[PDB]
Amino acid sequence: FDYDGPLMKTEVPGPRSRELMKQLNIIQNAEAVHFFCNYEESRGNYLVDVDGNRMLDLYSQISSIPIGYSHPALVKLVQQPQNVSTFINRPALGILPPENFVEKLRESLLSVAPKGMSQLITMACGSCSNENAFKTIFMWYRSKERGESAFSKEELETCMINQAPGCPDYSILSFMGAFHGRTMGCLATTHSKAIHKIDIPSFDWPIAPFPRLKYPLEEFVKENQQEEARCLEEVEDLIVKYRKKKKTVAGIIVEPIQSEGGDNHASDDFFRKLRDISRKHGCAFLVDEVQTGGGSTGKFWAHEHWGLDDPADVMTFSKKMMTGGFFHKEEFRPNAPYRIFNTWLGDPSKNLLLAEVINIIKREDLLSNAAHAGKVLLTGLLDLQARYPQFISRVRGRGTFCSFDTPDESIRNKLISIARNKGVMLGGCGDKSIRFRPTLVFRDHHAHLFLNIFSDILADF
Amino acid sequence: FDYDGPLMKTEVPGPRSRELMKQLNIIQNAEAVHFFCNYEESRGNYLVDVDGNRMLDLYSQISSIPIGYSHPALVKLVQQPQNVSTFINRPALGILPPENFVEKLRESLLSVAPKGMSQLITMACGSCSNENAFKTIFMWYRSKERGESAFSKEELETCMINQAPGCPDYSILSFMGAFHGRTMGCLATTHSKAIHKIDIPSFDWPIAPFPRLKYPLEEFVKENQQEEARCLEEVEDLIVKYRKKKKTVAGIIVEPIQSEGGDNHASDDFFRKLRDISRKHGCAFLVDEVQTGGGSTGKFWAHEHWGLDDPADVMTFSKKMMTGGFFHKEEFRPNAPYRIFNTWLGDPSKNLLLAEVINIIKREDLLSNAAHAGKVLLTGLLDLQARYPQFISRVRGRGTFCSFDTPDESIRNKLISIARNKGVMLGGCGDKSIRFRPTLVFRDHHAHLFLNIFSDILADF
Ligand SMILES: Cc1ncc(COP(=O)(O)O)c(CNc2csc(C(=O)O)c2)c1O
Ligand SMILES: Cc1ncc(COP(=O)(O)O)c(CNc2csc(C(=O)O)c2)c1O
Ligand code: FES
Repeated sequence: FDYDGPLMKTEVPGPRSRELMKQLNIIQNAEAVHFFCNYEESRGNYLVDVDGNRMLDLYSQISSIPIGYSHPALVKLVQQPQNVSTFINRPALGILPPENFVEKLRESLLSVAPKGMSQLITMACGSCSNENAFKTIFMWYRSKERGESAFSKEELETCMINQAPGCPDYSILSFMGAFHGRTMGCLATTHSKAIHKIDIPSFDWPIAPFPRLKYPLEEFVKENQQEEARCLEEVEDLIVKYRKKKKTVAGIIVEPIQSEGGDNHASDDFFRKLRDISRKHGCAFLVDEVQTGGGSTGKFWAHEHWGLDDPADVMTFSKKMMTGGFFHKEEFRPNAPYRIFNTWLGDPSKNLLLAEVINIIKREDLLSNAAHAGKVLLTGLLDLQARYPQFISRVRGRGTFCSFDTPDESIRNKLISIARNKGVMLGGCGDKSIRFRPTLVFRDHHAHLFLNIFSDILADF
Repeated sequence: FDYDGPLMKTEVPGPRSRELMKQLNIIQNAEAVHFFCNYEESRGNYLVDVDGNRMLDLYSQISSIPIGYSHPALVKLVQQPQNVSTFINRPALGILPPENFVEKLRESLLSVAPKGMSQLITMACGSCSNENAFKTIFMWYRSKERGESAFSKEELETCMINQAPGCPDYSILSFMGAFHGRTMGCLATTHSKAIHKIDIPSFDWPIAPFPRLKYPLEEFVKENQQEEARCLEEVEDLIVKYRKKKKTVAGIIVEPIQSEGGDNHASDDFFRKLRDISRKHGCAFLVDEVQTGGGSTGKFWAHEHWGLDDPADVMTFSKKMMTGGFFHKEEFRPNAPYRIFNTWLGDPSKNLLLAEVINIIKREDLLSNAAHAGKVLLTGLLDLQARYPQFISRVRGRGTFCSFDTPDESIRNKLISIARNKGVMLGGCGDKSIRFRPTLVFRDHHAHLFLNIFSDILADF
């Protein structure tokens, strides 16, 4: 369900986008705006802008569109008279859930639960997903320390005024290069770009190095083992050190592939050993699959590649999943209500969409497709790397979750700008990487279409 | 548009709710669930549950349903073919807004901008609204201090690893009794109930007393003035104290009426003077209208009662507004992009609904209606207070934003439970208060429906 290919009329942003950008800039800083879109005319992998340009979208709204624009199955959903209520009657889900709440969850999120995690709480975005995952971990850790006993009077009084022992000085360990969100808890575990962090108060929490692999992988096996081993050791040293500082690490958060920090990969071995280190020190292992989740790596959750029956304690998600939330082990279930809570806790209308999305992913075998189409894309990227080593390096990926580096930021930006005017939307990450986040209806021939367009771009560059 | 009265079939929760609650409790702690709802049959002021009970809803999903259930105008929006894309193609608004983004904002949020605030950023909930308001304020304050100097190399370095000077030790001043959300920045400014705070790490930020008025107001004129004056003094002393601690107060956050902490009111004079204190010390004045905003006090924003051309620097909202976000003064506009940002920044489908909600609020004169229906409700509560002083005290309100105290938490809960079985849904707040948050289609006759039901309950209690 889509178009024959891209179709360009103007440079991007064109005159109509620039006019709208001017208008928007009156009421807010609109410098980040790429262009304005005609979503009504957008279909599948193709995004249409207000100047009528039709572009192959390989960025998919920062990796948040699961099965393409204007998907017919979703159109049908909105058209059904029985579904009107779900769009106009938003519940305070924590206290007054709709009749079909549990059954819709069975049809969607529960049908793709990670191994070992029977519990699920929903949230509206990745940031509150992670924030509440932190809180779940903090109260679990305190539960271990206090055992089956009541809150003390001192705890109940001091927590109201932001003081210990009611408010503990627990920490969450994160990695350099990580991105976990922008609210002030999330942000403390984020180490992506200075502009995300500067001028905002933070937490003194431990920050570990994330492995920086050397490419091609075939030539640096030993170097890369040594790099991962070094990082694992520093993780353990940090845990020990912060326990001594009386800032006990209650949890470790990591992405299976670091996105905003520059598509940084690491071996499955690294993550298995990281999981073990976490368990060994009594740390909750929190896997952030807000961006890797939803199938683009070839399996529904990227951590599935690790092949563990006990992959993690908590796993957050959002973006492609339409709603946010987190799965977790039964032992992390809050002991009392109103500790993990907010007004909306997601939105049943997003669950409605998600059930149909998961139905499409399964019926059309889109996990296999992502593996296959991703192989085609990565193969082509390796070929272009060979042919253009002065522009392309560190080609890397899993499924369609691929990326490469350019010599510098200006070349990176120029390549994105040229590709866009040629009908292909690409994302950047880090200071000089280009990344791919195609929707799940991205096929072989889209990979070939991109590769052939980019090939001629490089030839003329 | 509405039913004509409650109709009860069973106890609440009834057998079908209890069954669904048992199912949900398998996958998560479901102890907060009141009952399960049939939103398809709910209409106007009435919530229908899965056991067929029809209740007059005076709690409105924690004050978040603006013009009642299944409003025919919202029904017709979802039925329009041209609106289908808005519900199934959700954009990364910060980079790729839809063509109609600015116009739909003109039809909705911009048409009710607070005085003096030309800027608007949208967010998906109250918590990230407040979080990003804090961040806007921190960046503004730092910008004041560094003048036209650029980011120092040291700041750019240290901010990446959660260290000063890149991460300043700025504080937000908040009030005892406040509720501003659940994410870790918000939570530090929240001082509502211990169960919201316990076992979660916090910030050492200043906490001021919020005035506790004495009732009847007419008999405590001098006392209430002195109480408010005392609280103002303690605020100013805190700002000074924390400047010395090198934890400079960059902003002050306050609710025009404290909700979760027990519907605590203060005079318009108090807030005007608090605003003056904020400006005097160069603190941003942040008004949280997430719960007071959207008309139930008789004015669209509760701070409008204060009568100021310059009521605040930043004002956050959510709930009735369908979307969250914050308005702010031009001088608080972020200097660079990607500092206030996240994946979705709200949802255009909420803006679509909100434009129609605001149209209805204006055409049906619902601000004035809330002032009237609220006066009728308050008058009846005062009658019940006079007749039942063993149970009812401190009756108070503005518009339909009303409340009263009971003798203890046990009685508070019993009255709510009995009212519900008698066909009226009430909310609690604080330790022993009962509150009202009726939808904006709550009329004087609904006030009398409630009052007659509750009169009978009190006579038999
Ligand atoms: C791994 C990971 N964890 C958490 C988040 C936060 O999700 P949202 O709060 O934006 O929904 C994200 C969101 N992605 C994202 C990429 S850049 C953008 C930003 O805020 O600048 C946000 C994520 O990729
Ligand atoms: C004045 C005020 N400020 C901020 C918020 C946070 O909004 P949400 O994050 O819940 O959307 C709220 C939300 N209201 C609310 C009432 S109790 C509930 C909770 O989390 O327990 C949340 C609010 O009333
Ligand atoms: S923090 Fe997730 S929607 Fe506001």
